[PDB]
Order: sequence, then C-alpha cells, then structure tokens
Amino acid sequence: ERPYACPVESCDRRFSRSDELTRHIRIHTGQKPFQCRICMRNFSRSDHLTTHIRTHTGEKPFACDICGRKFARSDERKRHTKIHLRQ
DNA sequence: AGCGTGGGCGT
DNA sequence: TACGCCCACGC
Ligand SMILES: [Zn+2]
Ligand SMILES: [Zn+2]
Ligand SMILES: [Zn+2]
Repeated sequence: ERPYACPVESCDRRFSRSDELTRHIRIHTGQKPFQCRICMRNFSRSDHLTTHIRTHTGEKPFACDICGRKFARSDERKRHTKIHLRQ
C-alpha cells in the first residue's frame, strides 16, 4: 500500500515514496524554490522551470517524426503526431 | 495552440 | 533527499 500520508488535515492523499510526499507538501506550504531569471516568476518544480524558460528563449528540442515540426515539450509533440492519422 | 503543473516514477 | 524525464489533466 501507500504508507506515506499527507499530515494536512484537509488532505487525505497517500504516497509510496518519501520524496513524493515531500514534493506534495509544497502545494500546502506554497513553497516555490525555483525562479525564472528572465521574468522572475517562481516555480515549485525545477523541471517545470526548464520548460517554462523555453517560452522566453523559443527553444524547441522535439521534432515530429512525420513532418518535422518542432515543439518545446515532448508531450506537445505527442499530441501533435496523431493528427497525421486520417482514420 | 501554448503552457501551467501535479502524478509516477528512474536514477 | 534532488534531478529530470514521460505522462497526464486542465485551461
Ligand atoms: Zn496534502
Ligand atoms: Zn520566465
Ligand atoms: Zn507532424
């Protein structure tokens, strides 16, 4: 089962790993340790900060295998690729 | 479309 | 524990 439960009285979510609960607590504490150097916006997660910066830089590492169109995030590419399916 | 952001991991 | 993938869900 999931032994790590959120100690917040209003929350009843559970987790299987320690660090996942630790990350979840930041939702309640509102902790946002990672800041964008460009627009000074704060983020709760380092990886989400990385993808956010691409909105400023215009970096798009992920290209569609079918047409070559580039995207800032991998899930953006995945959502796109399926449109080449014409049933 | 553009993108915030939590969840579920693997390392 | 932190780091950073994929993956979802949502607007
Ligand atoms: Zn909670
Ligand atoms: Zn920014
Ligand atoms: Zn394409």
